[PDB]
Amino acid sequence: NLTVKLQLQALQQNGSSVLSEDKSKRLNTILNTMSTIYSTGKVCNPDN
Amino acid sequence: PQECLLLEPGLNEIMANSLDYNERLWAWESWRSEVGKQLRPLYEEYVVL
Ligand SMILES: *[C@@H]1O[C@H](CO)[C@@H](O[C@@H]2O[C@H](CO)[C@@H](O)[C@H](O)[C@H]2NC(C)=O)[C@H](O)[C@H]1NC(C)=O
Ligand SMILES: *[C@@H]1O[C@H](CO)[C@@H](O[C@@H]2O[C@H](CO)[C@@H](O)[C@H](O)[C@H]2NC(C)=O)[C@H](O)[C@H]1NC(C)=O
Repeated sequence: NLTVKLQLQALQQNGSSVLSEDKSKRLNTILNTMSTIYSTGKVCNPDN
Repeated sequence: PQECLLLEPGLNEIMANSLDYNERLWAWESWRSEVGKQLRPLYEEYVVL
C-alpha cells in the first residue's frame, strides 16, 4: 500500500541522531551560536 | 564580541572581586585602550580653553 508506505517512510527517517553524541552536541552548539550572532550583532558609527 | 560591559555595573566589579591575573589585566588594559583613547583629543582642547 502506497499510503502505508508513505506514512512509514515519513516516520522512519532518522534525521539527526545518526551522528555520535559529541558530534550531535557540537552541531547544535554551532547552530545556536550562528543564530545568536545573527540576532544580536551590532555595528556602530565610525565617529561616535 | 556581543558581550559588552559598561564601567559601573560590571567592569569595576571584575576589578574589585576577581582573583584572575588575566581577567584583571584584560579589564584594566581594555578600559584605557578603548575609552581612554577617545578622550585624548578632547582633553588637549579642554586644557587650552
Ligand atoms: C490499502 O490500499 C487500499 C487501496 O489500494 C485502500 O483502500 C481504500 O480505503 C479507503 C478507506 O479505508 C476507501 O475510502 C477507499 O475507497 C479505498 N480504495 C479502494 C481502491 O478501494 C486502503 O485504505 C489502504 N489501507 C489503509 C490502511 O489505508
Ligand atoms: C536509522 O538509524 C539506524 C541506526 O541508528 C540504522 O541502523 C539500523 O537500525 C535498525 C534498528 O535498530 C537495525 O535493525 C539495523 O540492523 C541497523 N542497520 C542497518 C539497517 O544497516 C537504520 O538503518 C536507519 N534507518 C534509515 C531508514 O536510515
